[PDB]
Amino acid sequence: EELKEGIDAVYPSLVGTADSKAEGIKNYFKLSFTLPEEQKSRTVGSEAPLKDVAQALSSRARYELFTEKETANPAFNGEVIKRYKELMEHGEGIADILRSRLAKFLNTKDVGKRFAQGTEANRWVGGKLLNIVEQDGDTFKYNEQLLQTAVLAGLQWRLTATSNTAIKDAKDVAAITGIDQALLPEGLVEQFDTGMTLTEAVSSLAQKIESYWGLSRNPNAPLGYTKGIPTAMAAEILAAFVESTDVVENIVDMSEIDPDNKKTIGLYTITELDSFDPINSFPTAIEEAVLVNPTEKMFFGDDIPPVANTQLRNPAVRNTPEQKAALKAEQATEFYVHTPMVQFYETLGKDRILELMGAGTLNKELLNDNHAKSLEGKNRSVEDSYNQLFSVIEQVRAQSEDISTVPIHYAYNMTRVGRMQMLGKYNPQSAKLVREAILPTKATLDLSNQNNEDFSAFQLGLAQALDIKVHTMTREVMSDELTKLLEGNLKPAIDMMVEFNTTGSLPENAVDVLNTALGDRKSFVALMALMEYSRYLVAEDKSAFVTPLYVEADGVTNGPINAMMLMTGGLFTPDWIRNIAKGGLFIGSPNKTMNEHRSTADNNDLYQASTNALMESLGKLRSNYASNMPIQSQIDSLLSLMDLFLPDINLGENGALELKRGIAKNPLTITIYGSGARGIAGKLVSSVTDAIYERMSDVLKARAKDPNISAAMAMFGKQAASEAHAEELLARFLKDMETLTSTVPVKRKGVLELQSTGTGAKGKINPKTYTIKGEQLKALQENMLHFFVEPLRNGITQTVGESLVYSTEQLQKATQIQSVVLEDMFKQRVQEKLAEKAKDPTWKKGDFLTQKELNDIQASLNNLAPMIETGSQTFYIAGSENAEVANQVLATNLDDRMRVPMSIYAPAQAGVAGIPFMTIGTGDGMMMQTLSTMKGAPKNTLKIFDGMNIGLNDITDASRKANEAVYTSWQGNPIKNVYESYAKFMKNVDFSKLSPEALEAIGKSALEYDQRENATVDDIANAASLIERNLRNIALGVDIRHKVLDKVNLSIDQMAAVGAPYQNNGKIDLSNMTPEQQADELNKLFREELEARKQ
DNA sequence: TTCAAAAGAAGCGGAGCTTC
Ligand SMILES: Nc1ncnc2c1ncn2[C@@H]1O[C@H](COP(=O)(O)OP(=O)(O)OP(=O)(O)O)[C@@H](O)[C@H]1O
Ligand SMILES: Nc1nc2c(ncn2[C@@H]2O[C@H](COP(=O)(O)O)[C@@H](O)[C@H]2O)c(=O)[nH]1
Ligand SMILES: [Mn+2]
Repeated sequence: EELKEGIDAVYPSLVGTADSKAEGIKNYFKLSFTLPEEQKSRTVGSEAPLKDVAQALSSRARYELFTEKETANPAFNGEVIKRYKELMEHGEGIADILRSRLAKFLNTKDVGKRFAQGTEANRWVGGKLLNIVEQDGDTFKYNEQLLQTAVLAGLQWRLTATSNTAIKDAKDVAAITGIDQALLPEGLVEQFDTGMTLTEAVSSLAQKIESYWGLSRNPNAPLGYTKGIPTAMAAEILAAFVESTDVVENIVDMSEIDPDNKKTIGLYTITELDSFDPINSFPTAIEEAVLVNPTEKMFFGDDIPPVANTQLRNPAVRNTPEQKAALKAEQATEFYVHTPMVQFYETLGKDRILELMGAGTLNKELLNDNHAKSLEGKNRSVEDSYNQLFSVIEQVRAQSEDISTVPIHYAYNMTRVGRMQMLGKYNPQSAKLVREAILPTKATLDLSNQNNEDFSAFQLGLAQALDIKVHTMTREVMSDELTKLLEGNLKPAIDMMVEFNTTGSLPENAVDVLNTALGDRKSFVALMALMEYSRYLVAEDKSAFVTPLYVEADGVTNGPINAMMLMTGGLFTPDWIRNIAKGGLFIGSPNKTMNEHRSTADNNDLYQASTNALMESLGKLRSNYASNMPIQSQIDSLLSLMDLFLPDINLGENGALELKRGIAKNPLTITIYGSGARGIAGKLVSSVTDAIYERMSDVLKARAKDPNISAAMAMFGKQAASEAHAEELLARFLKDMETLTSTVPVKRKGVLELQSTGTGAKGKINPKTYTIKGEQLKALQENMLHFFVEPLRNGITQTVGESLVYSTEQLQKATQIQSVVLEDMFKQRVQEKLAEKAKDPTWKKGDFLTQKELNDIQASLNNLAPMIETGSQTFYIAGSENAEVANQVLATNLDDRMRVPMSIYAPAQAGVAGIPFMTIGTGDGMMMQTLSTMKGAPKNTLKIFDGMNIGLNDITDASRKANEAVYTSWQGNPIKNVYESYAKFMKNVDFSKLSPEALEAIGKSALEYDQRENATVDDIANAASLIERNLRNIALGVDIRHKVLDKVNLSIDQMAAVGAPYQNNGKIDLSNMTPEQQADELNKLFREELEARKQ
């Protein structure tokens, strides 16, 4: 009773009765929220939040008094105080818009009159705001406190929401648009990454509002109100922001992008503030004034970020103690601004940075339409990073007179896949530009003698930054290769940088000088290398040179190598020994490093190996069609087209074929992760078409630079030698484009057959509008699929081992079958509860369930083991937030628009997520977590998932630690973890309770194509338990293998570059043995251990 | 079916069907 009259004392005048059993209008705000035991917001109880916070922001003394802090962020100075005054006057405008919209809503259809007479309009999807209004004569009005507090949240969101949005990729955009990932138009992905979908905008806004309101949710109130009221408020504020043009609304019609698509999708983009807006230097004053414990803030000095209790976006999953330990260690790391890079960026200027690293200024008529769009996105990324870096520099600059001495901490959270992600869009972990300006790495080096170990480390850092592949050569050979570069092509750039570090000035041709010197070595870290080398050259005391230059220990083909180590489940084979050595697991070779392996044993990494297996598979495919001239010719054209535009494919003088590890990298990785072959083909084609769209701009350009130039010279001039030599390239291009768009291979009964499309490419090429579209894209894709990708996937399987493929399949099926049941049972338990609600007069459709009831249902699924536990990590593969559960609107704005679907945290099908969740999680995820918490964990590093940036003083020990952490993670057994969960699932699952939809879903994973169609519950059941048996056997094999491997002498250098491998001190010596010998010895050990258990 | 976050709009009526 105390909580009822407690919230009622604060909001005495709201309309209705705070009793769900009441007869007249019930107030669902007071029914839904309670006062927190401990204060969360400083506006609770305030009668005019906007006036009170404006007052608070009016001066440093008033701010300090309001927040009850003795000192305030020094970035809150005069200039910024003035901007916040203006922003506060704008909050008055948004408030005034909101009040008018309510008035309009109350008047239309006489909703107001009707509400007054007892019509329960405060329960409509569009009338939930009626729960925070107050009677005012013959009409109603907002409660001023709730409204003004909501607006303050509107203001903060407006200020920083953009810099916290998720990055969207082709996959997301496809889902959003309902358009096939492979067939997405150019820059359509870019268009969507720039904007926020309705859902995306309202949910972040609503979160902020509910947070500033500073109340607590009633565990016994219907979600329709606890989520609904704050969301109805956010929807209104977003609408107000559109009227005021702080937010631009764009309704994107798919019908034009694709005739059959009926979706029209809203995109919301927040208007940009000027880059030189004072508010950028301290964009969180409001958050920090309103919230007792602010989330949005920078962390300077010994202001350490708190440690997150739950997995990122999986509130059902608690961060394990080991994970929380790792998060604490990373958040404890101090970052410092490298002043010379900041000065270099400033001196170059945003515009020359774009010209150097972006796409420069765009001549939208020397550019192919599609090329133009890809370049715009490029500039966007660089421009945003630039602006975000200098907003941070501004705030740091105020904290003291020397910005290089201000320690900066970053918040981290653990993701669904066990990775420690730095919060924020633009930070050192996620933005290369920021990465070179704000570093945790620092070292005092003795570079007075080029024969020092310190100088050798300096060299390694420089070479790696300059795109020398340092893990493929010894330190000594690296040295010589660096020297040749510094004295050769780079010297002009170096000299310019020397001058910059003397006078602070750059020449007007600086971009030209850099661009020419670096060539394809150009990058932000390369700029750091030039900067740091030059600083060294002008250094006064070379004996104590201070630099944040780093060396990154980076995993060699990490994911695939981890999968092979973690999930290969049978006896040892010689191929496995040789292949895994490509990833740094060396057997019987004490102290062997990746540098040595690559320069003396095997110059081919896992990607090159799969590329070599692709060539064999291609050759095999050719023989099977050696007499079929049309197919031979089809293949030749696909290879010819790729050759023309991709660097990783070369076709020799005599038709010889040569492939670089490049093409195999992505396909190898994602294939293991469950990617279809079709998805891969679309990617390859997209990379071809992109190179093509570009060459078209090379035409438009070189053609306006000389209206005399021939088509063949305007397109293949740069790539050819003579004139008629370019005429045959133009002849190939055209031949290839027509044959690959007019004819496609289809696989009928095991054999490939060419079919006509009737949609072949015909017409004179117009370099500006030229665009491979729809049916022509699909055709290129079909050819890419069968003549390239399928051979590649055969090569991939041959490389990583059919045994790994088998493990990942069982893993995939198990986790999938489990997610289907979890999803289905959860929906059914929900439908059952909603059926009970129809018996309830107090309840109304739209109210949905209480958090309590959802907690009950989520808890009833516990005996199906939704979580996978490793002992230091927890994975919840099925976990998601989806609209399919409630299948209804949560709220709309007051114009009956902006209809937000009611989204619920609930399990959903995993598809193939099981593989990468477990592989990334127990692989690199576990290594990094281990690296953070292990005895003598390296300090002052930046961890980027599968690579670690290390200061030049500690490269050797940190590197060995990294490799030890790799070994530690290779003690894992993800299949065993999955098994332990699936086994419990199988003990409790009732397949008969499943919807026929769930049943077919399961049958797809569990049963062969044939046995499906019309199999019984019992057929599924029996099949689902076979998978469990397979899992148990794999898990046993993995466990045996790891124990056996531990008995043997191993040198592990998976985190390569520095050449500091981890030795495991196996007692059994396998040196001076061929892989064949080794595999036999290991297999003996395997059998004997297999017996230790059998008895 | 790669993973790391989801995600149509809007008239009429007061939910949820419907048409674009
Ligand atoms: N597109 C992707 N999809 C899924 N996982 C990815 C993707 N890109 C990277 N990863 C994961 O992150 C890891 C690190 O990727 P990285 O860019 O370092 O390449 P890599 O696979 O380590 O090979 P290398 O480092 O030799 O180029 C990968 O091994 C993989 O597990
Ligand atoms: N799981 C996953 N990781 C990625 C993906 N792209 C990049 N990464 C991770 O981020 C790293 C790239 O870092 P950067 O390219 O910013 O230097 C990769 O080494 C990898 O660990 C991706 O698409 N999926
Ligand atoms: Mn790597």
